[PDB]
Formats: sequence, structure tokens, C-alpha cells
Amino acid sequence: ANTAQARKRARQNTKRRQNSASQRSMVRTYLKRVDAAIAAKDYDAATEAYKKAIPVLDRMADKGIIHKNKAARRKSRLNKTIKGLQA
Amino acid sequence: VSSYIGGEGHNLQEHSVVLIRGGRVKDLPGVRYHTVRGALDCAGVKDRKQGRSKYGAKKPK
Amino acid sequence: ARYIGPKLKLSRREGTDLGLKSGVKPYDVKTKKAARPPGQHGVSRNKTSEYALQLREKQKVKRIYGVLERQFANYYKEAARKRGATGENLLAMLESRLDNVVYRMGFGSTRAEARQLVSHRTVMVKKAGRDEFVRVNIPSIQLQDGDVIAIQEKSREQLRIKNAIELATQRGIPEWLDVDHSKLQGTFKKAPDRIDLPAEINESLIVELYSK
Amino acid sequence: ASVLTGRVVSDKMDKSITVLIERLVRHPLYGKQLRRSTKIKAHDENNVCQQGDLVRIKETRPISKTKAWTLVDVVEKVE
Amino acid sequence: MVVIRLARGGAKKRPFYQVVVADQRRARDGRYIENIGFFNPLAKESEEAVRLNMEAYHAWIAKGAQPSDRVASLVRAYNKA
RNA sequence: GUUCACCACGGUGUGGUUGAUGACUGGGGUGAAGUCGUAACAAGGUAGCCGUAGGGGAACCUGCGGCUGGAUC
RNA sequence: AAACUGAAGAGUUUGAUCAUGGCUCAGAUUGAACGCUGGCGGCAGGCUUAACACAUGCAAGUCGAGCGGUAACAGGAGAAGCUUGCUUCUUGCUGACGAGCGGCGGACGGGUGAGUAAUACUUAGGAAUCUACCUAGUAGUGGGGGAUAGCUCGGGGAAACUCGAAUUAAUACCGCAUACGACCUACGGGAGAAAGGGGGCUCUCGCUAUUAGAUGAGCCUAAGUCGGAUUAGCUAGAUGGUGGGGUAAAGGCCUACCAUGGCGACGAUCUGUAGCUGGUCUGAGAGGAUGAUCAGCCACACCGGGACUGAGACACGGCCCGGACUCCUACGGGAGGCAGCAGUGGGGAAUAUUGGACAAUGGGGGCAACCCUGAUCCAGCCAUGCCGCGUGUGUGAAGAAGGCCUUUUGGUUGUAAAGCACUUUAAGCAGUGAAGAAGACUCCGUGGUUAAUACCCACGGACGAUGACAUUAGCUGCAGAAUAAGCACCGGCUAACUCUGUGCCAGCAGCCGCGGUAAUACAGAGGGUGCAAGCGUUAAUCGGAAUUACUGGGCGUAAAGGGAGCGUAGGUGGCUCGAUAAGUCAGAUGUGAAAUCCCCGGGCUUAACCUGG
Repeated sequence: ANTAQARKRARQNTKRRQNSASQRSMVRTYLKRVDAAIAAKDYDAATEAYKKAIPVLDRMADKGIIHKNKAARRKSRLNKTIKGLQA
Repeated sequence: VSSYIGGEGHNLQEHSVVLIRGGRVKDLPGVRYHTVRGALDCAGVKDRKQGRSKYGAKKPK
Repeated sequence: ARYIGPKLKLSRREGTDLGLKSGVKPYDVKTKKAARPPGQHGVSRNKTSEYALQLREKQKVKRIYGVLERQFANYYKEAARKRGATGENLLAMLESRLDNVVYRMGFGSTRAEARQLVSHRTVMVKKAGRDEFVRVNIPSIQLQDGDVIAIQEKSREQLRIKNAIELATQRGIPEWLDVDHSKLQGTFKKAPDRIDLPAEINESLIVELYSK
Repeated sequence: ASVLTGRVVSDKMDKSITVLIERLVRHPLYGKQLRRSTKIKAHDENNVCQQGDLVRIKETRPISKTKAWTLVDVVEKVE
Repeated sequence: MVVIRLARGGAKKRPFYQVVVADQRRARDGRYIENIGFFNPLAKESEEAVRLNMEAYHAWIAKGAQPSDRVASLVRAYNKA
């Protein structure tokens, strides 16, 4: 970077990306549980994994980590495969 | 290519730097260019008076 | 540019009087050579071609008004585009030039001296509708229906203007122009009609030449 | 909205047909109208129409890679 | 945002603006949305020096555009007479 | 951090296309007071021409079929 | 009312002719080059080649009214050595302000045309999307926590920079609390925000969730859009479907399985070439050629790849990795990308200043003040083009001299010159002098606001703070013809003819051709012709060329009927009564950007130019 602000915007980007990648990774782990519980066809474990994911999944969509439309879509599509899994 | 040196007299030898324009010479087979007189190394025709600009000759004072 | 050289060898090349000399002497007395074209031979053999009676007819109109080819080929382009006959719209644009009109009105002994009056800021034009008398130094101003010409106060006592009037009265004054000698003022009432200029100019040869 | 009519030249795809629409595009210099044709793959949800039928197809949102039209009516059928 | 601004025309030392509705990021003389008049800085006392279609200048204000400080004054000194 | 997946550079092998060059070689053209003939144009002195085959320093010749764009009849 | 106006041929095959048919020419045009010459102004244009490599300067900052603060700076208050008017040290106390955290901008504006023959462009539509700033709404803006940059303390490094310990603020970050909308829902219910600052409890700038606009972006469909068949077969995530993933969003975009599809002589595939358009040149038109400057779209930013942040980038002057090159180094390591504006080297036939200012129109930041802006507005260089003006004007004959020809005496240069009388455009000199400026600030008044006559905002007055250009444009005076003409051609085409020299030599030439001792064709002169601050030459496009013929040609013998037939695709197709309305025609509507072209006007003294409909 050749100018002060360009140098500042660059060191301001590693900070804004480490912080938002520890939250991007958080969104993913909480969905591994919902996909690991579905893979073992367990409604009781999946609903208890889908239930502790909604608050994570959409709190991080209000923050900007993922888009609300991805948060809605992940909720819908996961609720459509547990509801069908011997409701 | 081979170009035609028009005018009465010239000062061209090997390694002379010349400007070449288009225009063929009817009587000469395989000559389709004219060397520009006065351009870079080619000198204007020495004692020209009438068609001076066609032979790179300055207006006589 | 304009043509500076001798004027009575232009006429002689055209074979007619071009008004390039103030009418104090008869045309055949000012030159006395006006039977043979200028130069060594002049009057000789060779049969002139169709292109030669076309070039000489357009060269003649150009020499009369003092206009060079580029300004004169623009006139033919204005006259062709313009509605109506081309060779009559052309003769109107040339007769509506401001430097031509201060000679048809009597303030210039000849168009070359009337060119020397318009150019030297000694002639004011007033566009019809406006009320101010602007000074101009452009010979090629196209006058329109109602424009009023007047001599500049600084040069209203000109010794060369005073005798240009005297000599114009013998030549006459057109009907499409109203002149006032006492007030050194005129009026371009109307562009001249085809039947208000000499019938020796063949404008059909001019339009014929500008089509290759 | 934007309906198009043509024959069915292929129907050997699941919920899909190939429709041949004919047009008379006029030569831009010689003025003769040349009858040209394009193959448009439409979507037949119930997979009912066969090849050789007249079908109306309307433009819709794309359903596949090279399929964005859908069957709306079968005016004519194979004789 | 959308802006109602002037786009320079005319010639050297002889400007002639056309009041224009455009996206604010487009070049001054570039792409616009609608042309709604003109403006002669150097004009005569018997010539239309300012003209502006007031029906779309208002349509475009209830719609979101933001006039520039030169056109807002231009309207301000054109509807007063 | 480690490891796996994807992947850029890079490497390897084998082909295709294409430019410039190449001893030598083929015909094409231009150039003079050349050498050998005289094939065609007249019935051009064996009518010419087409396809094909054989032959011959070279134009060309000969056979077979065809044509008149062949004169004399 | 008007946009409705436009069409030329010649030379050259022959002893001669007519036809055929090529070649050449006269025209227009240029981002032009070169040769000779060169006065001025206005308006445009100016690296077409190396998307070659780039020295140096500038081209993106701004906010202290988010925050801790105090490196400089200027003050202010007190210490006053007081050295009596020298003068310093403490203090963020104030104007402000370097670095730092934070916000907005940097995705625009500007450049280029390498790639790209189709994720492009043009035209017409569509639905499955997101959208900072802006407009109009709706519900809010509650309450806590843990950090951390700068600042310290100690190191490492030649530098670039860096490592550790301690640690403060915030509109930085993270919980918790609520939620009109909004999201998921099995529709029973579940989960999700934010931040404060400023002016005198208010108002305002903000922030949060969201609706509808507008704007912008992404996506899709159909039609159109270069050449080659001496490139005919092309495809295996390939064609379609389902489950799942992925996206802001449809979709083989990805994936597993299932089927075996999809495209192609209406040109797939492979090649070569190219940014596309409005437009530009040409042309009577139809066409042909082209895609500079202006505007729209696209793509690219030393080369290959990946992403981050963000409303928006896979980012021209941002990040990471790799590479080539250039540079610095203490040899361990580092830095950089003018296809921004100037400019350099190089390449080239060839294309400019390392200029001024943010005054105007815009853009970024800010409450403003104000700052930034090589966008832009101007200035500089260049006859590169278009347009305009000038280089004088009248009068002057036993028709002077000099040149040239000549029948030796006439002709011609020629009213041309001289002489005489004028004029001062342009340039020069001196004055004067608009307009580009939008009237910021400050003050008053009115209205809204309010608890309020504060504040804020809107409106109405006063006032003059603001001009780079600039010594402006213009206008008025002074002087003196004073400072200002060249280029090509003159056998025919093609306007314009004679001598002298030369002797198939020297040379000319677009073509036909000229030159071999009397050359209108070479070279020089005189005279003339055409253009003119230009004139010629070369390059290039169209024209003439009806010479690819659609408009608008031919095929017995001039080039040209396939050796003949059968026949596929295709093209075309009898009569009569119906139906349909696709083609066809008409009408309406939407659209066909602006500019350009044309018509009618209007402003530059005219014109070029600008401009309204």
C-alpha cells in the first residue's frame, strides 16, 4: 500500500477478518452437529442439535457473518429433513 | 526492396539512410518505390528550379 | 487570402469587363489590349472544350466578387442544399455579401475598394430587429431582408468615399437597395432577383461544373 | 405473457420436450423470406405430450441448464 | 443517490449547461436518467436563459433526488418571476 | 500446528498445425545481332483440334474414337 | 410551413470498326506522414507503432461534533532568571493538530483495447434477487462485560520492519434484555438488534429492525451480429430427472444415484481475425468501408492464481501466494508496477508541457468552517483539420526601363511598375473594460419546532467574501504601406505555350507514352493556368466500376450449361367453396438514450462553433 489510508485499510482488514472468521467457523461447527445427528437418523439428537443452532445461526446473520437469506435457508432446509425424519 | 532515385544526380552509397515512398516506375521491372529526395540522407537535387518540392530542393535566395 | 495582382488581365482572360477598375475611363481605354488574353500568345488556335467554358464561367464569377475557391465552393454547397434553383441561390449569396453591397450602394469605386472599406472597420451593419449599429470587419457577412448599412462617424468625411458616390450614380443604383448620400446610410431591402443582374453570366455552367 | 407455438421433435427426456419453432426471417439484402427454425427445450411436468404434437410454450424462470420454457397447452396431437 | 445537476455543453469560454437528473456517481457529462431543461449563463435580455420542466423537477424530488447548489438556486430564481 | 481434498507455477513424454531456412531438383516468367529445327495460321504444303496410349533432341509424330471451330469438292 | 433535391465520363487492344474485357484517370475523405513554403485569429484534434520498459513530481482523501490524547504549531493564564522591557516553564486551558484506534470514501471519477466470435454488444422482454448514500414511513435506541492500538518497559533487525510483558478510551468488540415489521415454523410456537455525539427538557446528526420508492448491481429468454468445408461430425457433468449442498438469487453451479440424452450442412466442432454500438467516410440510392476524438456497454490494470473487507471488488495508484524483470542490502533479507496527468528511454513515417487553479460545473469527507480532486475548467506546443481575415486601395501610357519572343522592329510582361492621392483590418503601442458569480458569511423579519421569545430548519430582505484564465472578449485612440506569398502544373485525359540546352544520353511518367540534332512531354527561362497560408507527393477508404449487377450484368461463337439421368434436403407450384390470421397491410401503444444527420429558428462582428423545437 502506497498511502497512509491504504496501509491503514490493510491492517484494518486482518483485524476485521480474524474476528469474523472465528465467527464464520462458529456458524459451521454448530451445523456439523445438526448434520452429524441427521446422518445417524436420530430425531431426538437432531432436534436438540437444531435447537441450539438457531440462536447461533441467526445471531451471526444479524452481525453480518452470513446473510439472513442463508440463515433462513439453513433453518428451513434443516427443519424440512428433521420434520420428515419420523416427526 | 529496390527504390528509384529520381532526379539528376544523387549522393547515395551503402548504408545510406533513405525514406521510401510508394509509386512504381513503369520502365523498371520490379521497382515499386521511390526514394524521397531531401528526407534523411538523400540530398535534394542540386540545381533544381521548377519542381523543387518533388526533389527536396530549397527555394533559391 | 485575396488576389492582389493586376486586374485587367483577369477580365482579359474572361473576355469581358469585370468591373475591376472604377468607371472613370471606358473599359476599352483603360487596357486597350482587351481583345487578346494576357501573356505571350493569347489569341490563337486550339478548340476549347466543354470543361473550358465551364471553368472560365466559374472563374469569372469568382473574379467579379473577389472570392477564392474554398469560400466559393461553400456557397455552391449552401445553394444546392437550399430550396430552389442552385445557380440562382448562388448568385444571391454572392450579391448578399456585405462587401458587395457597399459597392452596389455607392461607397466603393470597385469591389476591391469596397472590400477595403468593410475590412478596415469603416462600415457599420445593423441586423433587422436589433437596434444597435455594430462595427464589422468581415467582408463575407451575408446580409438579410432589412439590414441597414451605415458609414462610421470617424470615416464619414472620407475623400475616397465622396467620389465613389459621384461615380456610382452614372453606373446607377439598384432597386433592391435604398441609399442616402447625405446621411451616408443604406438599406438591404431585398436580395436581388435573377433578372436584376446581367444576362451574360451563365449560372447553369457553374452548377454543371460542380457535378464533376 | 410471451407464448410460442411449435412442434415436438423430441420427448425422450424426463419432464422435458424439444420444441421446434419456425420463423420467416427475411434476407436483409435480397428480400426473400427464409424459413428458419430453433430447438427450444420446454418443461412438461407430467411428461404427457409425445413428439409430433403442437404445443404452446411460455418463457419462465430457467428450470435446467438449457431449459427455460414450459408447456402450457397442447392444441394439436399426432394423427 | 440521484442528483439534479448541470452537465456542461457549449464551447470554450462559452458554457451552456443542461439541467439533468443523473446518478451521482456517473461522470458530469456521462450517463443520466432524464434531461429536464437547460441554462445559458451568457444570454441576452430577449432570450430564454433558464428553462426547467417543473413537473418532473418536482416528481424527482418526492422520488429521492437531491438538487445541487447551482440548480436549486436556479429554480429559486426562475419560479420567482 | 498436523493431515487429507481442490488447485496455480513448474516438469515429463508423445503427437498435430504452422513460419523461416536447406545441398539438390521441377516447371513459370523476363532479357540481346544466340544454337537446332519449322509445329500452328492459306488445303500452312500429312486439315486442325479434343480424350487417351505408345514413341521421340525439340517443336511434335503415330494409333483408336470423336468434332467442324475443315479449303477443294 | 419544412425536414422530400438526386445519378457525367475519358484514355488504352485494331489498318480501321463494333462488342467484350481488364488496367489507368479526373471526385470526396483522413487522428495522416513527407517535400517546398509559411502572417494572424476562432473552434476542434494530437502515440494509429511497443498491452514496450519506465527516472522524477503530482493523480484519495477527509472527520477532534466517535476516542485516548499532545509530536509540532499558535495563543491564553500564572513561575515572572526579569537580563526592566529583557523574557522563559508549568499547564490539551484554547485555536488546532503529527502518529494511533474508529467512521465514510477509496468499487466513483480517469486510462487502455490485450483478451473476447459470445458469461460480449444491439433490440425486445422476463423473474428467482441484493442494493451504502437519497425520499416517505414503522418499531425502537435498554442494561452490562472483557479487551486493545497509540502510551509504557525490555529486546531483535542494515533496513523493511518486528517480538514479548504491562496496559487506557470509544459510535471498536462480545453477552444479556426487549422486537410494529422481518426470519424459521410441524404454524402450537421458536429464535434475532442497536451507540452514542452535538446545540440551547427539547431538537439535531447518528445507530438498529424493516416496508415502499428511486438508483445501482446480479440473473435469464428470444432475435440479430466476420471469414474459412483444402475444418462434418461434436459432446460424458456431457442432456434431463430426484435427494442433498451452494448462492443475495433461477440454474449441472456442485455432488450421489437414475435414465441416455444434448448439438450439427438453418454450419455444430475446429480454426483465423476482431472489443460491440450510437455513429464516421463514401455513395443518387441501395450498398461498400470503418468503430479516433464525443456518448452507452463490455473487458483489462507487469504475468498466473486465491480470496479478504465491504451495500458494492475477486479491487488501476488494496491483501496473499507464485513468476519474469528492475532496484536497495551489512548477503541474513527486503521494495516496486504511468494502459491516471505531465515526462523519459525505445520503436516508429509520425503525434505536444515534467504548466495553472479548484474561480465555475461535478465528485469525496465534514455540523460547519474548510480540506482534497492531473475529473474538470483553462493556459502551453504543433498550418493537423474546419472556418474567417490579411499581405493594401484608387489613379496612373509617347504603354518607361529590364526580361522574353521576334519577321528587327514590333509583340508581351502591362496599369503591371514608377509617380500621385488615400486606408489602417490583422499585427505592434497606449488606454479603458463586460460576462463567466451561483451573493457564501453576518444581521433583521416571517413560518415551523418547542416548555420556551433558545437551538434547529424552511422562506423573505440587506450586504458585498470569493476569477485560474487574465495584461480577458469587446470598445476607443497613435503610427505608418508600414510587418506579411508561396506550391503544383502548362502533349492528351486536364485549365494553361514558347524559346534555349540536351541528343533513345541526362532524364520524365498515373495511363497513352516523350527523349535517336528544329522536344509545346526531359533541364532552365519567359509567359500562362489552378489553388493559396498553403500547395503538391505518398499511404488509405468509397466512388466512377452496371467490373459480384438486390436496386443493377451475363453464359451458341467474347469467360461462362454440369457428359446424361434418377433423385434426398430445399425452392416453387392447377381450379372452386369454406375456416384460421402465421406471413402481408393498416391503426393504436410502448420503445427505438443523448449527441450526430436533415428542417425551421436563436446567439457568437461573419463563419466554423454553440444552441431551442
